[PDB]
Amino acid sequence: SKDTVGGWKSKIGGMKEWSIENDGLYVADAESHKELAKYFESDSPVCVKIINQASKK
Amino acid sequence: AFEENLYCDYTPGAAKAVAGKDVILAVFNAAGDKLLAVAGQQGLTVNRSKDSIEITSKDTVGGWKSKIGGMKEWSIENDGLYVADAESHKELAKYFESDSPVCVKIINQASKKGLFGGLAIVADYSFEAPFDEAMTYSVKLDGMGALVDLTITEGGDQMPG
Amino acid sequence: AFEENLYCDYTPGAAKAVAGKDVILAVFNAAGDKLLAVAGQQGLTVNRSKDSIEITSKDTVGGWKSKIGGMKEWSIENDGLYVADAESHKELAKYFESDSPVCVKIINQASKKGLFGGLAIVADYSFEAPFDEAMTYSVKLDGMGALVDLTITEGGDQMPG
Amino acid sequence: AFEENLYCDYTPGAAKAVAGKDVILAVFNAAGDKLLAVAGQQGLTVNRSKDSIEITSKDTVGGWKSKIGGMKEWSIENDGLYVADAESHKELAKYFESDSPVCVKIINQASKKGLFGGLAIVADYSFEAPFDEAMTYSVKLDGMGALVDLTITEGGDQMPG
Repeated sequence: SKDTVGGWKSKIGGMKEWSIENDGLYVADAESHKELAKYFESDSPVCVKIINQASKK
Repeated sequence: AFEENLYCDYTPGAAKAVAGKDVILAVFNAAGDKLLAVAGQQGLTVNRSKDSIEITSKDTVGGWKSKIGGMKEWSIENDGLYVADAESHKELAKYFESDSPVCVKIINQASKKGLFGGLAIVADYSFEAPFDEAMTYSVKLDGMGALVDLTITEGGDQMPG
Repeated sequence: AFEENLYCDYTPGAAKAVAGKDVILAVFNAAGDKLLAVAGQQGLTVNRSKDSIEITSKDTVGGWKSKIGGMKEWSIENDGLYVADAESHKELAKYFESDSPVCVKIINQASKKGLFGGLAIVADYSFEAPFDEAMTYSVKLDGMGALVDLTITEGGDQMPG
Repeated sequence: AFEENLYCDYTPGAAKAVAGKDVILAVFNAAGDKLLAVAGQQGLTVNRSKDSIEITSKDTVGGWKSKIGGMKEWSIENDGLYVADAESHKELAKYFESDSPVCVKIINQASKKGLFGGLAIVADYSFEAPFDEAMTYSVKLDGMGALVDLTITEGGDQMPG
């Protein structure tokens, strides 16, 4: 605004959003891909997670 | 160093270059009592830009349009290796989760001098996990206000401890 | 260089090529008494552009649209190695903070001639610090107006020192 | 800044432009001893209009209508970010509620020179609050009688504070 001084604009934080992208080899008979296809067809939300399989965290 | 430095000179007048590994980004914790170096940084970019306002009019002569300075802003992008157990990364996650404007500063480790410092918000915090190499992180912070330049300002030389 | 120079022509007719080592950007300090070159210059580009105004109408014939000249603008981009303790970089930082216009010029340090000069604003002042190589800097200057051409106008041969 | 100002000119003769951020609308508090700038202004326009009375008659020649000047009026519209606890906004709220004239003045804080002054009424005082941006206010003040143009008279150079 016209009240700010110092020559630098003022900003504040806003909303938040997130997304996950994953690419790899496709196995149509895999149960994971079958579940993903069922979720895509039925448009139901999917509970998803990212884990560290080595550090067990 | 001798033979009157006929072939090789040792006089320190400047460095003529600063190694990128000697310039790092440091953050202040929730209370700010400690300075934390971000774990496993590999790259750092500091952007500062100023808007230009065109004031050309029919009174302008010489065939060249007229411009003046305007508002200015800044942002910092830092990428590198990510370890979830690092204290600096935990503080960054805490800052991201709960708004919490953060105080960061760009410093020179070897020269023992601070370069820049200011308040910013964690605009972007992303990770990538390719299967052929290690997991990497990227972070982008936008400036809420003035980015104090410590090179031409006396003071600002605290280091991580 | 003899026997009528049947294979070795040494007659200087024209340079026919100007190496980038000799084209130097320089700026005037706050007082303007001493002009100094920017430390660690590595690359320089100068952009000068004009506008085209369309004046095509139903009167025009031949199937080709009609255009005329317009306004003018210019900018300078310079990238290189950043030395925070250099006087030129300190002056640039002071100009950027204090938003005062800066007098800049492009000269030929080898041919002992000047090329360009004028007033500008520091629209951008950014730095990059990769961990592999030395930390760098990039500066963009936008013209306030006329960028005089010293290659067609006499004078303008002052140089740093 | 030197070389006889061959290319970069620094002679102060005028401004040729005035930044909008340097123009401030301010109001006198209920007591009047303090001049307060309205908090968080972002836009401001001044309207001044004069009516025209047509006096065309059968003895008018030349095939052109004849008019004369008429009455005058003015209005000021301001807009910006709204904070309830701000002193200026509190004063505006009391002025709107009490239904009393407000002493307003428009100044150029860059040159420390007043531009306009007058007595107004708070005709409109509205607020907006979208869920993506910050809450904003817009005020419109109609003119009570004359509006003194401070640019063509002495005095009226009291900055807020």
